[PDB]
Amino acid sequence: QVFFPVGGSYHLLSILPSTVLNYEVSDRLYRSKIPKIRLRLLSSNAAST
Amino acid sequence: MMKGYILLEKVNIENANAFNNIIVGIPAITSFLGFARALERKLNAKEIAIRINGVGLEFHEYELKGYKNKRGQYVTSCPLPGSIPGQNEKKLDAHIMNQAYIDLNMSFLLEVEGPHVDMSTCKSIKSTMETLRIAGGIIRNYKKIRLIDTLADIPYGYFLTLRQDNLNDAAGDDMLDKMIHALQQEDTLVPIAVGFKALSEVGHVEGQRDPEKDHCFVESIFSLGGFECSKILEDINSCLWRYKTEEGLYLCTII
DNA sequence: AGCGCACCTAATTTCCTGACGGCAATCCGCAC
DNA sequence: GTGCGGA
RNA sequence: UUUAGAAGGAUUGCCGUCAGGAAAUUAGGUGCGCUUAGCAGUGUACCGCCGGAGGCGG
Repeated sequence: QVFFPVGGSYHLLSILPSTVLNYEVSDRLYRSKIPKIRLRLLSSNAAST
Repeated sequence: MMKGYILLEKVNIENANAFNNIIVGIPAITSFLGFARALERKLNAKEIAIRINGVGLEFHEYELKGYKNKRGQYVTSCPLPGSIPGQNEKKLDAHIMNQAYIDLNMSFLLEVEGPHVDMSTCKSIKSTMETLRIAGGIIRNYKKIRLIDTLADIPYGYFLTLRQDNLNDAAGDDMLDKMIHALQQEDTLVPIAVGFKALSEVGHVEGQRDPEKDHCFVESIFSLGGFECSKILEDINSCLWRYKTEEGLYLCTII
């Protein structure tokens, strides 16, 4: 949760990440030659949770 | 005076966040303007009236925590997790989530407008830039805090600008195809995060950081950007980021 | 000072190893 | 303190 | 008032044995470097004198 300035006052914003976009980017980068990084940090039991 | 320009020169930051759910690299622009707004709020409680309404981001060197393999790819590192609140909190080994960290040397250009913009203001900024952070990272040292007049006092480096025309004007059915094709054509552009969009309506929920303000659930939005040297820059207004707020949209744009 | 060449070209063949093996430990919230 | 459920 | 706020990766180790790079050649013809100029801060710092360091005569 972060604060953002809206017109002399502030608004509190809570960020929810996108799962559908993450799947879409990873499929379309698998057959491309632009720079990419693979993150290897989650386990099988953590992903299930 | 009234208007003016202040340079924060060669700032070293260690361990800043570098993960924004699709991008591992430069931190999001909202943190870099959040540093400026936090500096404004701490300066206005010491009774030095000032208002920062534009930030410029110049990059001099970088390093990502990890290593580079033989094939040329990047493998990232993380610190060992400690104790995290929750159910499995009295255990000795904790869980590993998704994270990335970067080190940067940068210089900031601030447009200030107040009742007096002198070197005493620079001393007041110097006594306040040792308590803040930048993007969740500590500040180790700085060179000087000084006032600039023209585009010949700015040191050598590379600024970050917005290139939204090279995205909206490319070939593809959807925007992600537009981004991939625009990155295959020009190889000096990077993808960046530029703010948030709305997924709900403004109201009061239960469990907030500050329980007396207005809330909205959000999702991050992404765009394109590129680098331009100091000596090839035309004006000092074509490198300054600003806050803009429509209905449902929270953005940072150079315009 | 004010200069620092024009022309052409840079060969062909026959190959580039057989063996074995590449760690153990730990990183799961939740109903009942 | 138990076992569970999937990739 | 920053995808805010938090974090010990660590202990141990035998890469080894053998080997034929080799035969042939044509770098060649041309060419204007060239106007001007004063080396020194005085060319050295010498005999004495008081006087327990600081001074004064020629």
